[PDB]
Amino acid sequence: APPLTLDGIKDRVLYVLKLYDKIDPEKLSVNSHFMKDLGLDSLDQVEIIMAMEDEFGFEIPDIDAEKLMCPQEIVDYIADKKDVYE
Amino acid sequence: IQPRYREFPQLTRSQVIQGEFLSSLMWFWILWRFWHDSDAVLGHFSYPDPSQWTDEELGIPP
Amino acid sequence: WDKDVYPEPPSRTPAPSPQTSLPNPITYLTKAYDLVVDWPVTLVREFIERQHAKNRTYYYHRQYRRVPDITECKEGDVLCIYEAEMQWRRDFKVDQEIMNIIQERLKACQQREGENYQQNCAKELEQFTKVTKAYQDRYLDLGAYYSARKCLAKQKQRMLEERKAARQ
Amino acid sequence: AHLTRRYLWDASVEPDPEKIPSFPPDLGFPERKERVMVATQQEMMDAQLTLQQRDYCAHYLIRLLKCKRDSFPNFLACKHEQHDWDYCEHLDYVKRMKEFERERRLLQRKKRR
Amino acid sequence: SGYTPDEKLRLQQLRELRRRWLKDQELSPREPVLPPSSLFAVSHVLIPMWFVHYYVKYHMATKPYTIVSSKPRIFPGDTILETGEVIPPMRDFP
Amino acid sequence: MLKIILPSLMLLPLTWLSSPKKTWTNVTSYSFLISLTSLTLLWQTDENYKNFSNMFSSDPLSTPLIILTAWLLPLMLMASQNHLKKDNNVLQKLYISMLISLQILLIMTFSATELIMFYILFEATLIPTLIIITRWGNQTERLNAGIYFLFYTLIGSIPLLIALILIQNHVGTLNLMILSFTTHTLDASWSNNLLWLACMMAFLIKMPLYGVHLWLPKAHVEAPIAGSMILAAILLKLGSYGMIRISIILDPLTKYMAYPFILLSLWGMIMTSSICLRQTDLKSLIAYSSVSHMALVIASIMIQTPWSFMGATMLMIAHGLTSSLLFCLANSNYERIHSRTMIMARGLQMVFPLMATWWLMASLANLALPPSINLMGELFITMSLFSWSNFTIILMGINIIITGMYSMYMIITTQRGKLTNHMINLQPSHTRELTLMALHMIPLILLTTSPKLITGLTM
Amino acid sequence: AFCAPPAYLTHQQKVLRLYKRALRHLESWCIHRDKYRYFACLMRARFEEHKNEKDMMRATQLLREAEEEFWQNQHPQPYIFPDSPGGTSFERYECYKVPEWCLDYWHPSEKAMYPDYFSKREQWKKLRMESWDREVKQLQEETSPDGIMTEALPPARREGDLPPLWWHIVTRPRERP
Amino acid sequence: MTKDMLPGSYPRTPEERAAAAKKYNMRVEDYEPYPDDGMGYGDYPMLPNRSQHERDPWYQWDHSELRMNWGEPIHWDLDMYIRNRVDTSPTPVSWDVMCKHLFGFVAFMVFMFWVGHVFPSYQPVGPKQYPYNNLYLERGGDPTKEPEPVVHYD
Amino acid sequence: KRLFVVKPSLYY
Amino acid sequence: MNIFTTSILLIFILLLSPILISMSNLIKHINFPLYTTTSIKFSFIISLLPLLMFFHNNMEYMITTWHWVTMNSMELKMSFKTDFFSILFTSVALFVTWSIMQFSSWYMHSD
Amino acid sequence: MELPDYRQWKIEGTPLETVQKKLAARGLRDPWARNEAWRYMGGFAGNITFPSVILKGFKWGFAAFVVALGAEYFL
Amino acid sequence: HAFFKAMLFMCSGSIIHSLADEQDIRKMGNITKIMPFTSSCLVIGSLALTGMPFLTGFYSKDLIIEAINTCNTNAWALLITLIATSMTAMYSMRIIYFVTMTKPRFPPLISINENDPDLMNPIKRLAFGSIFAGFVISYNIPPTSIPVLTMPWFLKTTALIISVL
Repeated sequence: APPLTLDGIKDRVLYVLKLYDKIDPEKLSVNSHFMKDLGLDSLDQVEIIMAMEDEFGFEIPDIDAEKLMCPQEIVDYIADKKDVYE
Repeated sequence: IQPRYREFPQLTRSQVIQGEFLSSLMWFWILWRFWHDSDAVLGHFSYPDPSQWTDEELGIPP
Repeated sequence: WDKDVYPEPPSRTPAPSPQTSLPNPITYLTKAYDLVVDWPVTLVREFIERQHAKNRTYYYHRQYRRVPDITECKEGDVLCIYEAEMQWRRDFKVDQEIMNIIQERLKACQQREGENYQQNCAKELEQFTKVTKAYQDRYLDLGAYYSARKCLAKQKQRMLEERKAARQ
Repeated sequence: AHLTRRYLWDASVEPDPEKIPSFPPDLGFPERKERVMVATQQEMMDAQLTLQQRDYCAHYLIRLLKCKRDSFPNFLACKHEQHDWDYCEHLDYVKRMKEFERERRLLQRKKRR
Repeated sequence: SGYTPDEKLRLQQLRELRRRWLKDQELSPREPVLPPSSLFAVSHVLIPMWFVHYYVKYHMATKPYTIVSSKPRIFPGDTILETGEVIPPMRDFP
Repeated sequence: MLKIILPSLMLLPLTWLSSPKKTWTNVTSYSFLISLTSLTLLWQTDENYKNFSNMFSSDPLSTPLIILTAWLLPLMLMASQNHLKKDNNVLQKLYISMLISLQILLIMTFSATELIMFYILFEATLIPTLIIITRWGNQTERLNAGIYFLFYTLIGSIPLLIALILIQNHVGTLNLMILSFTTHTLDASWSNNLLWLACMMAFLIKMPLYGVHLWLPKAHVEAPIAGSMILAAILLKLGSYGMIRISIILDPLTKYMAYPFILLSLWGMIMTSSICLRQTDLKSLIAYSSVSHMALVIASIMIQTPWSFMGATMLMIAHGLTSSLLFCLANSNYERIHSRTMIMARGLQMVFPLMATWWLMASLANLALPPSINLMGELFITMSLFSWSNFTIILMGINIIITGMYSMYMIITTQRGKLTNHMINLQPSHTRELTLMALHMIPLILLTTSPKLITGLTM
Repeated sequence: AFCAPPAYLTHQQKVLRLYKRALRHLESWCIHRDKYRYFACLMRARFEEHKNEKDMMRATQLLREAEEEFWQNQHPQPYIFPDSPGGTSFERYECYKVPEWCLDYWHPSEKAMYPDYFSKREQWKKLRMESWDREVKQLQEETSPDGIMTEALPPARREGDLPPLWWHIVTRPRERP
Repeated sequence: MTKDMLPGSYPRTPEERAAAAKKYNMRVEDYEPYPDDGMGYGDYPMLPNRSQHERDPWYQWDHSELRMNWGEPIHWDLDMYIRNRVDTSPTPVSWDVMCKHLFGFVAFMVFMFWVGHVFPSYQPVGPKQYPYNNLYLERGGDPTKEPEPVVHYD
Repeated sequence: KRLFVVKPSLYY
Repeated sequence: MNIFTTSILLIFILLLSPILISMSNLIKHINFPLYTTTSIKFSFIISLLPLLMFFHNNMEYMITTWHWVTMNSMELKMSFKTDFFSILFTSVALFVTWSIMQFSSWYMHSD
Repeated sequence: MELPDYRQWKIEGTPLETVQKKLAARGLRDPWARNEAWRYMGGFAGNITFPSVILKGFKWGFAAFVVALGAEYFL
Repeated sequence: HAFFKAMLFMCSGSIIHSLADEQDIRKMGNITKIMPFTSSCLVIGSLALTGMPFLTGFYSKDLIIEAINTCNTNAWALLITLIATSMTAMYSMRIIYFVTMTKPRFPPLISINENDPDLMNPIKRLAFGSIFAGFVISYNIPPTSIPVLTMPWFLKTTALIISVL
């Protein structure tokens, strides 16, 4: 299998968030907050975490999931869990 | 070898041909065995009808 | 192999009687096995047997002269009772080996006959039954501390019973 | 079928698998030839036939075994002999079915007055 | 929801250290410094066969009842190799 | 036998005259060589049992036990080499002297011809064992454990003394050959029943019967490793051996005087095996396993069939070796984590991969793996008891299930599972410990190759 | 796994957890992706239908009813992510997650095979040795004056200091060793 | 460890209860001693009878597979309740209904097996006929005695 | 590329 | 007959060969999975021969190798019963194990 | 690593479009359809049928069967 | 059955390994298109498990059912046995459908390789077994039990009709 990498995770998370309709792909950026910068709801964040869970085949325990509110934080969580940047 | 993302991977011709060959072998075997040994499936020996047998056939007395 | 003590009916293999154009793989595999494996192994074995012919030595089966039975021993005479008891133990285990030999005969008969065993092994089954009745009447219900005296007492109990039955 | 008749409708006419035959072998048969066998007990034994196999088609089965042994390695040259042996067994099976039918009709007759 | 500033700072610091440790785990190019045909057929299917056949033939068989075999099948018209007897035929059937 | 006794005695002068540095090596080596010498007792090419003099004899029943005793002493010294690491030289030599004395006395006991040899040399074992438990034990309750161990056995033994004296007054002697060859039937008087009990009770206590088994779970979890090894390898078998030698006179009373103890054995076996399921002390779990096995031994001996005797002897030897190995293993983990709880240390297969192999093999011997002599013994005892009454198979089967269950429970709880990563002190296995386990296993494997050696008198 | 559970949960957390669980069970029931989307949209519609309820007693009653319905309709055998607790291969690699403190027992001849890695490890051990004193003092000084405590630990405030209690967080074995 | 830190006897007064709670690292209100039935429980706290299966699976427990943190009071039946043994976890179906369903299925199966035994299914055929006195000799019969002539016909 | 895999001491 | 019994014993000897090689230092230097796969292949090939013999003459053998112990009129011999069941199942088991042992190398390369 | 361009993914003419229609009929829209559009398109486009999966190679097997039968009749 | 059961397990192992160690048949789909060799051998295995005429299963299971339907037997046992025979077809269809016929459901990052000979060749061998060994063994084994070959049409083709239904 192809090992994961930091920029790869960033690319894929950005891909999913781009395909999410509520988020306009123009404003979307790595550091852009969800509820404030992107004006999303907590349910919307739940769906974001579910979609990323499906993308990467692993589960976010909800205590940790609720805290990730930006794509950069999601990337950092995936990196920390999967031990990416050797 | 090459991993692909959100796309149908190109299939190496080896697995294609080998899978089709195994499946075609299965079907050839089934058809040939059916043709030369259809008894095993459709029946072996005609099962008679006990109803028709005559009292003379079974030696009953009246 | 003493064929007497270990009876072995004769072999009756049939004719090759081939009816196929194809070659039987077994004959050729057997020829290859013979030549390749049996021949060198036989050479080795012959060499060992010549080496044994040189330096030949002999060993003799021990013979134990009979001695008075426990019936001939006065009560509490440990000196004679010891000899009688040892004699009885040796006879006991010789009987054990008799039973082993007859059981082996029965097993070999079953295997040889196969599905005819329900009729062709009747002779050995009969022999086995008679010998096991004899063994039961000789040594059964004797405790772990089986001894010539216990065997004598058991035999005398059975003889008293038989005498009573004959009287009645 | 006959099971439906035996279990649902009357059972006096329907047979019982254990009981057959349940009538004298001559009632309705003025002469009743006894069955014939082709093989001898000795031959049936030498061919190492198993007890279940030791039926009235023993000769056919022995022929099958002989030809299988003779045809080894080729194991597909015994079709005719095997067909004949199974045909003999089918004939025996039909004879048993006719025994069953006989008993049924005889019981129907006995159901009188 | 969302990390506190303290939590964010702590996670960033631990992230840096964790990635430094993971990179530390890499092995250098010299790292594993090690200190200073029918051959199988002949030496595993024939050498054992010699010993095993020696055992069988010159011990197992020489003992009684060790190697017992069911009777070979005998049929009508079959000729016994040793006695020469020819087993009789079968009564013809209709 | 005096070519085996005297070297054992001379070990003591060697222990005390050796230099402090070489004492362990010298005594271990010469003890191994004494073990070798002890094999001369296996040259029995005839049915006439060996009688080396008026005092010492040997039999098919006594030779395996004597050889086992000789074998254990070197292993006891190796097992004790560590926990005595930082004691003064005289104290170390005292320990070694105690073990040597124990070996001498046990060999003499097993090779004794007169039951009042046996009654003295059997109880003389109490002193060395009591000293080993009380002086070198760890926890505080070792004193209480020593008291239990001493007095259970003494209360059992005194009636044995009375019965033996009565026997000698009635018969004129106590040489076991003479008793065997001049025995006579007892009558079912109440006095004879009381005798039967007096003769049998001391040995039954040493073979802890279900109701008098409280001194093993204490003695073992208070005794050091060498004490536990000798105890539940040889001392426990003193009771079985005494019972086997002495039951010859006590007939035919046994037929109905065995119902109580057969029942107690066949029930306590289940109870103790079950206790092994829910016990939080590895040493205790092993001790209760031993209690169940000795329950089987007692049932078989008290039914007295040829199968019973032969299987009882086989299982006596097999349990000796297996329980010894288990205790050495548990002590191995104890020397590092300084605790006896089973729950505390887990997943140790991730750090002691080979000692995990030894653990697995020991657990198999315990659970009775065919063709192991452990199984052979249990199987033959089962056949005997089934003949005795075809309903005992129910109890036997329940015990078999539970035996397998706690045997695998030990392994899963300790060797397997997440490694208790907080244990920094876990150190690589010592070659000493590994060699000790190998010396325990290899004899078991060789005897499984050659069971004929370890059968009893009967077969 | 990287954050300590709170003392309790608010209505927000409870309802979000219920939303996630119910959506995943709805997916487990509806295997096909299109059907799953069809029903998940209806599920969000239901959940948001009562989004703004300022009578928290009725809100809690609604949540209780939702939870009971969930327990009635939960898939008997749900979908479990392979590494997720209760899923195949949950702990499949814990055999090989042998810790780092074992290396301290390696024979010097074994360490010879890997020279550089152990030099770097020695640097790391030196760093930890240095940082322990400061980090223990940091925790002691940052302890709350009141008797109210939370599992969450403090960050590095001073400069050139490692975060408090970091050795176990860092150095943990790789997921797939 | 000393007396104050090791367990003791049934807490007989509220001050004893508070001291015991402080000993067990448990709250003074959560601590409940086992009933004083004189079965050796004594002072040990009575903890909820829920298996370790129910504990949070995502949490970084000090003792992992045990799923217990350091210093936590340990249930009197921890060995039984470990993850490898009894599981008191909630079930998707109520225990009572599960018992009813399983036992009802068993009852139906056994009843219908009895029905089948009483009313077997067989083909309409006569018993198989064997020759030579039902193979008297080769089915295990003495040569000397003569069996009753068992005949067959057409 | 290739990462050190820590193992329990096996030399003994 | 020699060939049949010899092959029967040789099957077990071949199957034990990988174990003994495992308990040696040559395991490090050889590609053990491939060695075991090869041994299983050869064992299956050997087993084919007794299967052919049985299919020909249908002779079943009782082979007594070692006399483990004698228990007062109950010998325990290491016996082997070669017949329809045993022979055919040995062939089938060796075939399936050959396949699965080759497939284990793929499924467990990383481990 | 070439992640395909997201504009590539559309719902039109895919089975999920019917879901979207039946949803907007209820006044609801899914924002995620594009995320899973990849499954119902491209090389994954087309519907498998159990008869098709069964008759994998029936044509070649039937050709070989005819060849063999003709050969047997000729010989 | 040894043959095709082993083959089915190997095909499932291939699928599980090629996907990210996924074993749920809800997150597997469209395998027939992406892994032609494994799906082909899996189809052969399923058709052998539910004995289709003249594959390995048929040269045993059919005769078993024949004897069952035409031997004196517990009526209930016979009935449930037939129902379970049909239900085997039902769950084999469950697999063949949810794992090889529906549109894909696996995670997006496809990384599927079965071209390894150490996987292809073993499965090839077991498929040849599943296709021929049944006939070979059945025709070569010596006579043993007299089979019942005379029976009604419905009994004769009962196994096939129930399996197809």
